Amino acid sequence: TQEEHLKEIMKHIVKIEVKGEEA
Amino acid sequence: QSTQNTDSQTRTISKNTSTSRTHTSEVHGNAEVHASFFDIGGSVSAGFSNS
Repeated sequence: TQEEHLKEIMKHIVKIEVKGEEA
Repeated sequence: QSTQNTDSQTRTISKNTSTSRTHTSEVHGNAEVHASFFDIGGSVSAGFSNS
């Protein structure tokens, strides 16, 4: 599960982006 | 000499209508520099919006 934990830390290393509306 | 007095009552009933048509273009840019304890990233983005 060490590889899975490394993948989780890599995922944390980033932003889920933002929700922007240009209507 | 002469003096004149005048009264006037006006009722104006008016109609109006309209249409409009808008055509919108848009070109977005972006750059990004991320830094952590041991993780550094950079990102370049560009956007093309018609409307």
